[PDB]
This record gives sequence, structure tokens and C-alpha cells, in this order.
Amino acid sequence: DSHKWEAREKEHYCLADLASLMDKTFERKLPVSSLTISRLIDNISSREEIDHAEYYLYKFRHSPNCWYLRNWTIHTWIRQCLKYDAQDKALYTLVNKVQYGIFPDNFTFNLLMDSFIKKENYKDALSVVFEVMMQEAFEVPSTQLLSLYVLFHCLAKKTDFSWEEERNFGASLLLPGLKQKNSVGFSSQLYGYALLGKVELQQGLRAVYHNMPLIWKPGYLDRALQVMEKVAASEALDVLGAVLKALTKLVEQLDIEETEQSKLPQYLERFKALHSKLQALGLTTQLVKEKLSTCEAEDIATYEQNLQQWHLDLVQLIQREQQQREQA
RNA sequence: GACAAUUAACUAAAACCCCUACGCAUUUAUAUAGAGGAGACAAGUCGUAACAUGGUAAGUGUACUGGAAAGUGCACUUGGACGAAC
Ligand SMILES: [Mg+2]
Ligand SMILES: [Mg+2]
Ligand SMILES: [Mg+2]
Ligand SMILES: [Mg+2]
Repeated sequence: DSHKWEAREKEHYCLADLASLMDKTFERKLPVSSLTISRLIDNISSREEIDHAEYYLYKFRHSPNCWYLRNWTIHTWIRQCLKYDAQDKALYTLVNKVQYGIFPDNFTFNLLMDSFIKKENYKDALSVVFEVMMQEAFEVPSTQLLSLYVLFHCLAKKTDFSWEEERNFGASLLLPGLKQKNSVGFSSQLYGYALLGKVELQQGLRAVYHNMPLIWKPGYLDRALQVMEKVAASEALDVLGAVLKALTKLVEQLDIEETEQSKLPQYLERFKALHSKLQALGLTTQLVKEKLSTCEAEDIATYEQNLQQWHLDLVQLIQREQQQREQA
């Protein structure tokens, strides 16, 4: 899928007149273009020019041009990063991202990420799955390969996983729970409300909405009990964390609605009251390999109208600088 | 008397920055080597200028002169007189 955008509609092939000129407007504090940076990102050919586009993508965010870092500016930093090693830096720019700022929720996430299975990347792609969750996303079909990835190392670690990592799995299983094609789209989200549910009782309800966007209401375990009832319209772990509360700071609630360190019985008895019928009416990681095999027709159609739309965003973003050196 | 008159711009924006006046100059006041005036009065001195026709009627203007009041010329004044029939 490399050979579809790289007809770049040829421009100049130097950087050292240009990664100089991107600083002499920054000694005088003057804003720069969206298109002096694009000519700098389109001249990476080594590991060092990754850095010279990295130290200079530091300074476009911290500039008068806070925006006007295009979508096609972003991906030509990615699409030119996966040439050499594709190991650390494009992972790093979403690790920091606050002085780097890409937020690529398009098929441009997919082009970096689907390369990472070829090097299998368990401890490297451990974090980008956590840190593509730092944006709200998922009208594109990349919801499946995400939850295909998270169940690969979920069974690998059987711990509390961190002070913070367990609630990230819940957000990396709840907000990916838009796969309504099967009972899996409600039984994955069954687990998604589940492992948010324990920690607030252990730690406090403020831990849910600390950095990533989930709602703040004490109803999370209840929402499973309303989507355990959506599989009844048409799995072992949730017993054991629940009984753990049945076994041996800023407050935001009022008083006839009691706290959920006093809501032990109805959280237990209702979990059996349909489990008795869940066995009456009608494994996790193997089937999504078939959901890899059966779904995802690989809609490159939205990519290829975008590259022409990037070409529709291309010329009129330079021919503005065509008049500006013939009207003087 | 100066300078600035630029980039950047699917949201719009960031950047803008000079200076030369003051000197025992300019204006009034205080202080003074020295010179001069006016006023006052515990007692001097030289005259006798004025007040009576003040012993040359007094005075004004002005000039000249003299220890000092003053003197005199020239022209005015009565704020002097001429004694009021012959
Ligand atoms: Mg006499
Ligand atoms: Mg006489
Ligand atoms: Mg004589
Ligand atoms: Mg004579």
C-alpha cells in the first residue's frame, strides 16, 4: 500500500536551506507556512532527518500556527518513518504527543500499525494501543484489529496490571465494543463495564475520568446488567472480581442513592438471575481471527479519494505563495 | 528631524519598540569696596536768609556766582505797600 501516494508531484530535494529558513523566521518571531514544513517532512531520507523533522515538529505546535498542521503533513511524517526502522520515533510522537500533536484517526493510523504485526511488537505496541485510546475515534473499521490485538496480551498478564493500566483495558474494550455483528459485540462490552467496576470501590470513583473520556456516573456495573439483557433479547472472570468486594478524598454523591460500598446484594444476585438462563438459551481470541478472515474488506476507497482530496488541498495551498513572490 | 511599508492565512493570526535639549547662557532679587540723599535729635559753631515796609518787599521761571543761609540779571505774580477830596 506504499505505491499509492508516493507520486509526490515533484518538488525540490534539499533541506539545509529549509531547515535553516524554518529558524530565521523563528529568531524574528514570525509565523511560518503550512508549506515550508511540508517541504521539510518530504525530505527525510535517514534516521537523522527523522530527528531534524522531529525537533522542528516540536516548534510548529509552539508557534502562531498552532493549527494548520494538515492531515497530509502528518502522514508524510509517518509514511516516511516506516521506511528505515519503524521502531521507536513514530511510537514516541504519540507517547509524548503534547508537544508533538498528530491525532491520526484515519487509515493513516492503520498504515503504521498494521506493519507492527510483521515484527510482532508485543512490548512496543503495548503502549500505542493504550495511546490511540487517547482520542475518541472509531467510525472507520479499525475497531476490530484493536480488540484482536488487546486479547493477544490480555491472557498473557494475570495481575492488577498497574495502578492505572486495568482501567485502560476497560476503555480499550468498552469504546471498542461497537462490533454489534454478533453476541461478541455485547459480551466483549460485558467485560468492558466489568473491569472498570471493581477499582472505583477499591480506589475511588475519580479514577475513571482521570485522563481518558469515560462518564463519571457510578453506573458502570449496572450497564453490563442491561447488556447482559441485550443478549437475552435475541465469561468466568466477572464472578471473581465481584465477590472480591463481597469478600473482606472528594465525594460527589448525594444521599438516597447509597454508595456502591453498600450495594453488594443486587450486584451479586442479579448476576445469577440471568446466568441461570444464559446457560439455558445460548474461545475469545480464536474467533476474531475469523473476524479478521470474514470482515474487513479493506476499504482503500476512502484512502484514495482522500489523497486526491489532499491533492485538492495541495495546489491552492502553494499557489497562494505564487502571487506573493510576483506581486512584490 | 525619524522609521515602518512583513509574513502567515480549511479557524485566522503573529511581528511592530529611534531620537536630540544644559551654558558663570536667559530673567529678576539679595549681599558690597566706595559715593550720595532724606528724616530724627538734649544743646555745639558760623552767620541772620524769612515772618513788621524783617531793616534791599516777598516770591515763581531761568541763568551765572557765593562758606552757608543766599545775591544779582530778565520777564512775570500780590499770596506787599503807596498813607486814598485838594
Ligand atoms: Mg533778615
Ligand atoms: Mg528783605
Ligand atoms: Mg553778585
Ligand atoms: Mg549789582
